[PDB]
Amino acid sequence: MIPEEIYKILRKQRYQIDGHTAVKLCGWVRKKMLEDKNCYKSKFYGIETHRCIQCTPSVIWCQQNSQIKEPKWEEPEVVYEKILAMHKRIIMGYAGVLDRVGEKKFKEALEPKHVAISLSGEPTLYPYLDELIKIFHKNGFTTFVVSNGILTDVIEKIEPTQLYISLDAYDLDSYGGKKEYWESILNTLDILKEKKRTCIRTTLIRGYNDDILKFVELYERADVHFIELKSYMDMLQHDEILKLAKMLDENSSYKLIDDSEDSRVALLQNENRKINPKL
Repeated sequence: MIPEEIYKILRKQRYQIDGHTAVKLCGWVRKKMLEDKNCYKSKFYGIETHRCIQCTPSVIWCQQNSQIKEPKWEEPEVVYEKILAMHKRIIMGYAGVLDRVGEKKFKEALEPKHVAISLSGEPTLYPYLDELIKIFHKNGFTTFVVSNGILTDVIEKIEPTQLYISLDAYDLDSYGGKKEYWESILNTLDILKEKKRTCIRTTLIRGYNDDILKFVELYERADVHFIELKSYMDMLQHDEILKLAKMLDENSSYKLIDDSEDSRVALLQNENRKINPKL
């Protein structure tokens, strides 16, 4: 169901695939199992690294960024089982190091508690996203979803534990891309303040996104809970990420509260809608 050329690029990325769905074990998972080390997910939000699933219901289908037409989306309950089963397979690999990992951590990994729907493509294109999220919630999972915000309608209804909107551009022109899309993204932004828990993530790149203060108008407009400034990976270095985070902090309502060198990412918090980043 996927061009053998794209596939070999995904497998090379350690992607597990099944139909229009994919899952990948966060590179930080081994570090947790063996070295007992935690990732920025554990640092920013209190999520158990080894009990987190990274996935996506739409592997290679996304509007912005493509000649491949959308597939026959499978029902939510089947997407759910495919994700859990694919994650299980990777975690099965740790069976051979049980004497290193320990039965406690292995058992905990065989029973994930969090799921990040941010692996690849645009999650909202999957028509049964909302039901899928509700299913994960029904089974004890907290949910994090990342979206380009183009499909305002789908966002307004989904109720994940945390919703992310990736906003790598600050205006019509800076946005390839089509202006109609950006017209949809703005509406979405205007509704975000209504949701339980939001965050805008921006991946900056030299001479491309650096002018951080350019986002302030939108960041203030969106009026979200958190801002995540991340180094795309000439790629910005942590200190450059921290400095930029400082400028933002001194020119908006969002204040710097955390960061993670290992992942080159800074977390800012809406001074007006302060919620604990810890789940």
